[PDB]
Amino acid sequence: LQYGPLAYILGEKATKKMTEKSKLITVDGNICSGKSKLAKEIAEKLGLKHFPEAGIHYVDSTTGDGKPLPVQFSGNCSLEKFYDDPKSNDGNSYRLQAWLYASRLLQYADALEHLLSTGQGVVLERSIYSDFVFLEAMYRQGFIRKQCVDHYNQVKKVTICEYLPPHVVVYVDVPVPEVQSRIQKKGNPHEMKITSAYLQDIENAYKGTFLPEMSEKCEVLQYSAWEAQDAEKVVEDIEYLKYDKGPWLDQNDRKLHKLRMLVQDKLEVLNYTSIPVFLPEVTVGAHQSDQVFQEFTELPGRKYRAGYNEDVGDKWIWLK
Amino acid sequence: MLKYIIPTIMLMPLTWLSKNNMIWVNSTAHSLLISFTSLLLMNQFGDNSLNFSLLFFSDSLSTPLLILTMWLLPLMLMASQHHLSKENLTRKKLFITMLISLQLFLIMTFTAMELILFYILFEATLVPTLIIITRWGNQTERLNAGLYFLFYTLAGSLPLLVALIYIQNTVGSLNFLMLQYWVQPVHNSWSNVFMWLACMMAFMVKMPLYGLHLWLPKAHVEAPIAGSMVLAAVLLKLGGYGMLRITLILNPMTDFMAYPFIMLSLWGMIMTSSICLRQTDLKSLIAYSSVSHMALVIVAILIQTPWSYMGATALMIAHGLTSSMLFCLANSNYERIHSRTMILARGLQTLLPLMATWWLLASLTNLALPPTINLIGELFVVMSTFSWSNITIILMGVNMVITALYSLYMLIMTQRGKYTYHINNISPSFTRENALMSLHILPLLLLTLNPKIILGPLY
Amino acid sequence: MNPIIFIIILLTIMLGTIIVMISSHWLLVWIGFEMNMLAIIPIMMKNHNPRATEASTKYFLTQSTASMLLMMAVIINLMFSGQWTVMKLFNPMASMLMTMALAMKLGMAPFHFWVPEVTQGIPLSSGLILLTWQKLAPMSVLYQIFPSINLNLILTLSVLSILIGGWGGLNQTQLRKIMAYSSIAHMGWMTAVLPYNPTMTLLNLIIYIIMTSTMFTMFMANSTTTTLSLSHTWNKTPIMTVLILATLLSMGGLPPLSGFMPKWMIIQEMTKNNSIILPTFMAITALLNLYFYMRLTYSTTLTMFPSTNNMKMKWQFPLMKKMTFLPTMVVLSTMMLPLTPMLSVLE
Amino acid sequence: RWQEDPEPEDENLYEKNPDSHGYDKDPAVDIWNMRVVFFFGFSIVLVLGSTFVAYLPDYRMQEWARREAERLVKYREAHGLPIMESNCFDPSKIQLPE
Amino acid sequence: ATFQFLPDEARSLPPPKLTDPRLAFVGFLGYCSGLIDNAIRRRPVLLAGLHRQLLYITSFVFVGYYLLKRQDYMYAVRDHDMFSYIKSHPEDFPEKDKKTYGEVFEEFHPVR
Amino acid sequence: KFYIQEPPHGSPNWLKVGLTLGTSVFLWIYLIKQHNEDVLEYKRRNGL
Ligand SMILES: CCCCCCCCCCCCCCCCCC(=O)OC[C@H](COP(=O)(O)OCCN)OC(=O)CCCCCCCCCCCCCCCCC
Ligand SMILES: CCCCCCCCCCCCO[C@@H]1O[C@H](CO)[C@@H](O[C@H]2O[C@H](CO)[C@@H](O)[C@H](O)[C@H]2O)[C@H](O)[C@H]1O
Ligand SMILES: CCCCCCCCCCCCO[C@@H]1O[C@H](CO)[C@@H](O[C@H]2O[C@H](CO)[C@@H](O)[C@H](O)[C@H]2O)[C@H](O)[C@H]1O
Ligand SMILES: CCCCCCCCCCCCO[C@@H]1O[C@H](CO)[C@@H](O[C@H]2O[C@H](CO)[C@@H](O)[C@H](O)[C@H]2O)[C@H](O)[C@H]1O
Ligand SMILES: Nc1nc2c(ncn2[C@@H]2O[C@H](COP(=O)(O)OP(=O)(O)OP(=O)(O)O)[C@@H](O)[C@H]2O)c(=O)[nH]1
Ligand SMILES: N=C(N)NC(=N)NCCc1ccc(I)c(Cl)c1
Ligand SMILES: [Mg+2]
Repeated sequence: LQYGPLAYILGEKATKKMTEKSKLITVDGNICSGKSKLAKEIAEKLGLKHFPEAGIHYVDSTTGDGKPLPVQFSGNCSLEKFYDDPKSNDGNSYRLQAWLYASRLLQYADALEHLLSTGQGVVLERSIYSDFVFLEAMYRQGFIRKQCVDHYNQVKKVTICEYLPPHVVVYVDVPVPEVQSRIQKKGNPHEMKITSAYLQDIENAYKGTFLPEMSEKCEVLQYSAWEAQDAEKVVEDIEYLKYDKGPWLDQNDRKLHKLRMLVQDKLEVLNYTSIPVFLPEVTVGAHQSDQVFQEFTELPGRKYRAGYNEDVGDKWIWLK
Repeated sequence: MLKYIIPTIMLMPLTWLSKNNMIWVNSTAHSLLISFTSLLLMNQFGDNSLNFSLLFFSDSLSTPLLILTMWLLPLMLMASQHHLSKENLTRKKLFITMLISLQLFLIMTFTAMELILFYILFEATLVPTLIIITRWGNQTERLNAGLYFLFYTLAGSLPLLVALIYIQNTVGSLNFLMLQYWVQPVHNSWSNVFMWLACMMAFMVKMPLYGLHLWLPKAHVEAPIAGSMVLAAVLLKLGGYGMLRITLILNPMTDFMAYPFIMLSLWGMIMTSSICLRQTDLKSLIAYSSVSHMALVIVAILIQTPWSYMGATALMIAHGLTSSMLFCLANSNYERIHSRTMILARGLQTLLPLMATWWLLASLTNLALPPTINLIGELFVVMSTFSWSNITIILMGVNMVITALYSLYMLIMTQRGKYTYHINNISPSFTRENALMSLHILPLLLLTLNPKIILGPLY
Repeated sequence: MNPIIFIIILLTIMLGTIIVMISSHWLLVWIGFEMNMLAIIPIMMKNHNPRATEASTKYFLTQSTASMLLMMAVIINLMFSGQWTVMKLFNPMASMLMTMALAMKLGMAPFHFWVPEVTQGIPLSSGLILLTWQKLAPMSVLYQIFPSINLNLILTLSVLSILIGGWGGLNQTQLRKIMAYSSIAHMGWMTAVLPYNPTMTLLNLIIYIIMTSTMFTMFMANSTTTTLSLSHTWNKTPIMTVLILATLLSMGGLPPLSGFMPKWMIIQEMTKNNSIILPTFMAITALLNLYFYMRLTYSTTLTMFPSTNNMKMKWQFPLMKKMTFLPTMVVLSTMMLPLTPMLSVLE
Repeated sequence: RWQEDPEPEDENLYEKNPDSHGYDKDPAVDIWNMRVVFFFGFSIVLVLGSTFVAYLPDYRMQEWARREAERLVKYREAHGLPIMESNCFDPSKIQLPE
Repeated sequence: ATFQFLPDEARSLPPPKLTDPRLAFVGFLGYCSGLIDNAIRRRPVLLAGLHRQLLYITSFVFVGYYLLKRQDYMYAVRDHDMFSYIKSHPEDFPEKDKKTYGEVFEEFHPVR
Repeated sequence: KFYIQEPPHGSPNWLKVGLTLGTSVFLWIYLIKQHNEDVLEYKRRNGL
């Protein structure tokens, strides 16, 4: 019984499956803050589902066979190109950013659909609430145009308003000199081209805008790099939270049913990420999009709705 | 007519269930077979028409129009398959489906017994034609060409619907066989003047009448080659076929209501012939040439004599093959130089010898060299208009001079002189293109051996 | 809204309409309209935003005013005939008041200003109800009182609606406003033929509802409310673009599609009554509708408008909206002309 | 400005297939398309169609009418009747007004 | 009758044949609906869910048959009412005195 | 197992399939029975 009003009427109400362990946790930080490692330990210790940070190929991981697709089917967004040539005339910088916000929006919907359907909490690394720090850094460094920022805010305005914020926001605060040292040690040739000014912009946006905003409506825990090493103390901090803020206290079965109907319908989730605002960075001409869409339908198991693809082994198609 | 309607419908599953690479082979082969069977409609009798059922009938007017229609579908498929090569499969099959649906509407239109059934199929042809122009034309102007084509037609056709429904209320039937016997004379009144106009204007726009012809040069310059072929060859003749039938019930009012339209046509044919002398677009020149030729057909239908009705029928068939051939000739150049400008590529006889021969033969039929059926049709109209009034020979003779000048100006400009130096992609004529031209000219010239089959009922 | 409550509210919208249709007493007709208006407001308000609140208020003021005028007509009718039976009215001033009230309820010109605004301000599913189910009850009363309607009044309303609907739609880029002006134009055909043959009124109403439901359902399927948003359909659901094309041409009255049938039949009935100028004027004026229907086909199906990069993410997910009855309605919306003689079932 | 594909180069069919008939890139499909067009277009429709038209059984009664005219001319001249009369219809079957 | 789809008097008329061409068209419409249902949901158009495609045809035919029954009955009633009225009022529908074309004067309009 | 997430229509809904075919069979049996009963009543009423 795929979830709907009928399933809701018959007793599939979110408050039944939810507990005081049903929480949405997001770990934030600058680049190379060990936030990935902290996020895994929190999930393991608290028995939550861990979501690796949503990258360029997150949506591929959730559809088809789950393996990544060729680049042209993500529009040719390259994080490596962003580092090598952040000011490329092709518009890769904002096109990557617009794609990544949509990837995070989809992931936030999956995480919320997991929380509401099973009751198990989730741990995310960054979210649609903190995606803007990279946009602010890009703009302040002159990588993207003012019009791109306006487009981003338009898309964020009509999308983020539908979703509840995280229960707990965890911030791992690492200074830019230490961030810059860990980057050079990580030995990724493109990442080492990152400059401290860009990194300082991310930090400023996090502390100037993100943390004050999330503090009003969420539980914010901030750890230095050293303190994040003590994951057990981090988990201990989380379990002693009062939770006396935000909209999660206003939710009831009727509102959570409306929320679940949204997050399960992924096209409804992504509706406004393609608003017809003709920004050159994200606009694709008819001939190209027609050609790429035709190639996409030729990929294995993509021509038809899932379960109706004989070319990947589906059977009983004439009774389905 | 079910022996033609049903196999025409079957072309659609044939095209959709074909192997991906055989859509052109299959659709072309079987549309040619359907055309072969169309010759069975030549069972015509001296007195009675061939009356199949309560819905469909065929007489000597609709028979040649049917055979032309079913002949053109395979030619259109051959003409289209090159510029559609890069189109994806589903969108090719949709294009072929529109062509088949147009043929289905056309054969039913030319054989409908009841005038309201004729009206509905007469109007259904707009949809596939409009879709073909606006979806598969190349230029921005195709969207505007679709709108002009659509609303010029409906502006006249909606009044025709009211008039036809009014006639059925008054007479009790719109069956054409019934109307042959229950027809009553039309008396002078302002009511009948507007009844006359509602009955004729829709057909005048489709011919097109001079002054209501602006949509036509737009539609051709923007349509793809198959759209141009059926537009020129058949769709214009819906108007001529419409008047030839509906004029039965408009007498004797046509005695004087024809005057404004004969004047527009007699003067219009000279104006549109002169226009051809200064056209810079080759497709636009051929389009204006159609307006001039159809002006004769309008005059022939309006003066209502046995000789003028025979000339009108022969002219409609002859112009169908000639004009469609000329568009195909112009398109073959366009597929190489990707421009319709006449003066761009010159001296092509030096580079494409055999194609220049098709150009010569299409030109000679266009200027009505005797004894082509082009000349037979035009001469019969000249003979009958002279009896209408001797002075018309001045206008008809002048138009013959101008027609030769622009027919041969087009030949001389593109085929003769010196070739353009920088145009170095004029590859040799393909077998497909040569076969396409021969399938126009050969039947056209073969008809000179037996003209009676394209002279209509008055023969 | 709680799903069980939504169902009960929807059932009450229908019950109010059914009471109007089965009632033989003017008081019960009035009650049906009041019950129907009570239940419709919550579905206009259900998305809680200032535009929805403005739409519901404008709707409430229009409908409550019309219902008071209807009650006044009923009471005048009571004083001059001493009975309540739903039928011809026995007073010309009562007839005018009831006709004006039903015109306001239908959103006919010059009482049309609320239709484009209310439709714009409510969700697509609510607009679908407003422009289809909500026409049933007022039309079913006109069907019964027409022997006493003033001919000049009803035909003036019809002519004005066709003109205002055609002209008003030319200037719209919002899909909900286009459907609203299209609805105003189509109400004009329904009422123009009512004095002559009410069966053709029913035929035009039924075919109008089928075609309108098809358009709204296809708009909902893709969550499109603007012309430009609809122009992205070709890059997501090509099949939908073709269905929209067929439905729009049908709504334009082009043969051999279904939407030609009501115009065809209405012209026939009017000419049988020696009405020639009015049908011709109506048919030409309806070309304005065809124009802004064609504009939509151009930007949706017959050309390929520019896309966005994020559209590729949508390629990986299937349509999940219900699209209830869409396959059936699109076939009826386009392929019914060969069955035209079936209209006699409406006698 | 935007992300659009470049216009593709024009492709000469003769380059890859010097024997191309111009119907298809695939040489086997190309040959079959040529054969059906030529066999059905020229061998069948034009030749047999021309033959069929040539032998139509007295199209529209022209030959019968000539034989019938000969019979009437022979009969009328032998019996001293006019070859043709001005009145198509017998006046004894007509009543005039007034 | 009153609010009756097919009144009892309709049973005196021949039923539509199950091979009625109009009923075949109705079945064809149901088949087209089945294919569009596959298309809009991106299933293999011709093969997917033959059980669903079968019910589309059956539903259309089933409803179409009863609609065709009511259609023919209404037209039979129209003719019944018309002829009975012509009989009830013979004064308004007299037999016209017919004259042959030899007696009827028609003006001739030459085309010269 | 190709799909990473099991598709909602991976396997046929046999109850729905059984009801769908059963409904189609019922309507055809009912329709033929109704037509047969209609033909006889017509022949009886008209004396044929
Ligand atoms: C029976 C008697 C009554 C007669 C009245 C006339 C009946 C006709 C109206 C029937 C209703 C319309 C139903 C049309 C079904 C359309 C299905 C189709 O043709 O294919 C759609 C096509 C599929 O594309 P896709 O989803 O990607 O799947 C293939 C993979 N490429 O999608 C595409 O690829 C996009 C194609 C580009 C757009 C081209 C549009 C021109 C073709 C229009 C065809 C429909 C005709 C509509 C107008 C009616 C014509 C008479
Ligand atoms: C109870 C009523 C049900 C009525 C159903 C009647 C028709 C049933 C048809 C079932 C078979 C459909 O067949 C299915 O679709 C097409 C058409 O054949 C096939 O694949 C197709 O590929 C191309 C076109 O794309 C063509 O070569 C050809 O049309 C076919 O090979 C599929 O490989 C097959 O799985
Ligand atoms: C221009 C060529 C067109 C090619 C068309 C290709 C399709 C051909 C279709 C052939 C149809 C033949 O159809 C069938 O022919 C036979 C001859 O054996 C006829 O047989 C009959 O002909 C006549 C009928 O008055 C009588 O002599 C006798 O009753 C019988 O011989 C049938 O009446 C006819 O039903
Ligand atoms: C491209 C545009 C084409 C425009 C074509 C214009 C054609 C004009 C045709 C004029 C003839 C119209 O029809 C003519 O109208 C006059 C009224 O004025 C009618 O006059 C009628 O009413 C008058 C009363 O004033 C009576 O005196 C007269 O006995 C009676 O015939 C005539 O019965 C009819 O002969
Ligand atoms: N331009 C841009 N880059 C992003 C965005 N999110 C992540 N990235 C990049 O993704 C890369 C890796 O992300 P991180 O998780 O922060 O680095 P990490 O070292 O692997 O993980 P941690 O140790 O926890 O910090 C970085 O180079 C980021 O620049 C974004 O929204 N915009
Ligand atoms: N009110 C009108 N002008 N028209 C009208 N309904 N006339 C009644 C005539 C009629 C026509 C068709 C049928 I079927 C039936 Cl049974 C009766
Ligand atoms: Mg990381």
